[PDB]
Formats: sequence, C-alpha cells, structure tokens
Amino acid sequence: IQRTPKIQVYSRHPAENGKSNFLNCYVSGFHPSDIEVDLLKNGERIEKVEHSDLSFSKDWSFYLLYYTEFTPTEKDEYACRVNHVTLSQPKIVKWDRD
Amino acid sequence: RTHSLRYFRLGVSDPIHGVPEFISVGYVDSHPITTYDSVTRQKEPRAPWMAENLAPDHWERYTQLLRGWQQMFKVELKRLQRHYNHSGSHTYQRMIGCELLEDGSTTGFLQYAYDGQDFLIFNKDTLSWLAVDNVAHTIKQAWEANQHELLYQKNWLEEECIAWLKRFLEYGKDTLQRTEPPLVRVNRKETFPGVTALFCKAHGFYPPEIYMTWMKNGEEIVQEIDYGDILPSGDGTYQAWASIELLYSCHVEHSGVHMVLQVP
Ligand SMILES: *[C@@H](C)/C=N/c1c(NC[C@H](O)[C@H](O)[C@H](O)CO)[nH]c(=O)[nH]c1=O
Repeated sequence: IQRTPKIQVYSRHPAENGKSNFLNCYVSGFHPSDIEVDLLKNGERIEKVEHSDLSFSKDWSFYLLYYTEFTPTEKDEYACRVNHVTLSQPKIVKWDRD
Repeated sequence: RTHSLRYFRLGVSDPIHGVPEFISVGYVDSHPITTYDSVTRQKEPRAPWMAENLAPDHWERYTQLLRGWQQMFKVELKRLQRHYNHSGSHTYQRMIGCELLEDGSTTGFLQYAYDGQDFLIFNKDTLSWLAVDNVAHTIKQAWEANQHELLYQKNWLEEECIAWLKRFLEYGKDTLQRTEPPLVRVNRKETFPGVTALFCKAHGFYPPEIYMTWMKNGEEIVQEIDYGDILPSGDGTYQAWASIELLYSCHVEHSGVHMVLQVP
C-alpha cells in the first residue's frame, strides 16, 4: 500500500503584499520515500530553495519542508510542484495566499 | 515537559538512483540530531549542539556500528521479500526510542515495518514480539528464542536510552527547553450566504505541542470543528488553527498558559 503525499503551501508569517516573507511547502504522509519537489513563481522553478532532509514519522510515512524567501505581490502566483510514484504526473499546488 | 529520543532505520531494495539503500536518523523531540546513510557511510550531527558536545570518538565508533547495521538490514529485507514472495523494490523500517514524561515516569518502544506497515512490535514488559501475520510470526519465533537479546533491549530502552536523552536534553537545552508563546487571533467572515466562519489562528510558538478548541457559552462545543495541522514555519516555530461555523470563544493552551479569545 502506497500513500500519496499531502501537500500544504503557506507563508511563514501572515502574508501582506510588499513585505518580505517566506513561502513554505510541507510535504507529508507519503510512502515510499522517493519524491521530487519544486517551488514555482509564475509557473517557473525557483532556484534558491532551501529544504530539510527527508524525515520519518511514527506511522512509517515521510515528510519534508521546502521553503524560499519571497515578497508576495497581488500579481505574482506561487505554487509547489510534487512528483511521487503514486502520481501519474507532477502535481502542482497553488498557494492560496491566506 | 515531556521529551523523547528515537532512531529510525530505512532500508530500500533495488532503489532508484538518488535513493540510498539505507538511511538512519535520530531525533530528540521534533529535532533531527544524527544522520547516516549508505552513500556517506558516515554518522554526522544534524544539530549544532550535538556537534559541539560529542567528541570525534563518538562519531567514529557509531559509524562502524551503522555500517554493520546497514548490511544486516539489507539481508533482513531480502529474507522478508523471499518470505512474501515479493520482487521489485520494497521497504523495511525500524523505530526505537524512549520518552521521559513530565511526571517523571518513562516509555520505551521498538517496532519494525514492512512496506510502511506494522510488522513486529516489541513489548518490553512481556519480553515478547507481537506479529501482524504468519511471516512476522516466523521472524518472531527466532527472535523470541534469544532470551539475552530481549533482556538487552529492555535494558537499552529503560536505562541507556533514557540516559542518552537526558544527556542530549542538556546539550540542546537552549533550544529544546525554551518557550515561545503563540500569537493568536480570531478571524470572522461570511462565506456561503447566511454562513459565518470563525478561524482561530496561532503562529510563532515553540514547542509545537498546542491545544486549541472552540467553545460556546463557556462550555464544550458539539458542532464540527475543523483542525489545521501543526506546521513548521521554517524559523524553529510552528503554526496551527481551528475553525467552526455560526457567544463563541477560542481557547488555547500552550506550555502552562491558557488563553481565551471571546468572539464579540
Ligand atoms: C548514534 C548514537 C546513533 N545511534 C543510532 C542508534 N542508536 C540506538 C541504539 O544503540 C541502537 O538502535 C541499538 O540497535 C539498540 O539495541 N540506533 C539507530 O537505529 N541508528 C543510529 O544512528
């Protein structure tokens, strides 16, 4: 039995257009461990992205945190793109901007 | 405050490239402390207060142990796959650890999983292994025949593990034992016509353990409360929320402090 990743996209602080913030993509509850994650700004991969090492949960699934520094604008759209064996093609999850 | 020490092992057969055959990492509470894998073949710190407090001799000695544990894990996965007549890539996992509770009592656990599911569970109080199926029962019989190993693992869980944890807690005390209180607000909004949603949102808190609930007229709710996961904000602190529909009040407890936000 395989478990597809839960994907949650949110800002570090309550978002406000114009003020420096951080964008998080928390990817969790998946199994097996192999996984691919990118942050996207207007459909294109962001390159200066931090991430934690693969992490282990008590229920044997895994989790990861990807983040990047950003300044939210009304115009720009951010997302988190994820691939995993349970997925036919990469899943793109839009940030809902609070 | 309650704390815990645990180590995981992860074994993958026939892995894709980029995926190590074997990984082992340690945690104190939610914080990574150690890591080893079949590519580095080295045990390394994952917290600065581990690196500063354990001499090179520690990393050397446990690197050798891990290299040994890596090979055992490979063989055990192969034997399991054979038992299940499985081919292709499968996973094998171990978790061992202990908790030092607030009241001072303790907890210990040791479990194995196959393809991400419970396989064998150790009971240190009976010195027995609980098996989920006939394959695990086969493995159990072998392990339960070795009385000394069972005694040894009971001792490690109850004495050694707890001693390691206390040791690590002191090393990382500036981190592990700090308190950062939640910033909490209630948000109100009409969504669907007629409906009013009430979100109680907390962020900026450490440790991640937080209690949030909604109440009406000073007593327990009965309607459906929705809970946000407790999520890492990336700076060492966490965030979370709870919502209901619609005098209401949000109640938050964190590290010995209770907070009430009355919805006017
Ligand atoms: C550095 C101390 C890494 N330790 C480590 C351990 N350590 C706990 C324990 O000695 C070990 O699990 C024995 O097998 C218990 O009988 N365990 C682990 O799985 N990974 C580690 O990196």
